[PDB]
Amino acid sequence: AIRKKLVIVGDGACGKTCLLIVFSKDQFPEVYVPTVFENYVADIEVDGKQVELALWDTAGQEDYDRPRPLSYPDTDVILMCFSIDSPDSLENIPEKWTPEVKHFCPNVPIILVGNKKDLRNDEHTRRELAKMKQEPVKPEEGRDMANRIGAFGYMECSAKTKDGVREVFEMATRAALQA
Ligand SMILES: Nc1nc2c(ncn2[C@@H]2O[C@H](COP(=O)(O)OP(=O)(O)O)[C@@H](O)[C@H]2O)c(=O)[nH]1
Ligand SMILES: [Mg+2]
Repeated sequence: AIRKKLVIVGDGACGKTCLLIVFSKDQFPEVYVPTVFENYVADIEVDGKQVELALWDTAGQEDYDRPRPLSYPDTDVILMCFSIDSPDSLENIPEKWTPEVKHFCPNVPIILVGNKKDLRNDEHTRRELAKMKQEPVKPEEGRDMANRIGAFGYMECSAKTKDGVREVFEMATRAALQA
């Protein structure tokens, strides 16, 4: 297999760990783990190519003992995530994650990923955002942000329902394979 390294970044609680675990293990987790610490290397075939994809989960600022800069060397593709239930997590894409990723991983392809797509039509989510004069992120807003940051693509998924999960990793693998 062709070997590639994937790093996932984005705001705390936007669904990074659950996305990796659903992709890797095909089951939504029952216990809470801030960052996947088991070594996961996933086998995936795309366009008739066998690829081994190392999945590197990342910690928040508060985890000073496991700092994120150590994750960036030799990265082949980035998943840069926000949550569709959190317009705040989208605004951090240009203001925090893109400056960080492009600093440490110049010229590495980025897939922008909108997580928790199942919450777009969730009424608890709608009600809570409405009290803040907010609403769920629209797909067009994600695509616009993908243009702004020079992402290779924009994808939406739900780790909870599995919708779009495989496709995220397939797109990321295709990006990582580009010469
Ligand atoms: N509704 C919904 N909740 C999700 C989804 N993915 C994760 N969550 C929840 O969001 C919270 C944060 O998820 P986690 O993967 O730990 O986020 P991380 O901090 O980015 O690693 C947890 O309560 C998860 O159960 C999803 O696709 N849909
Ligand atoms: Mg996590």
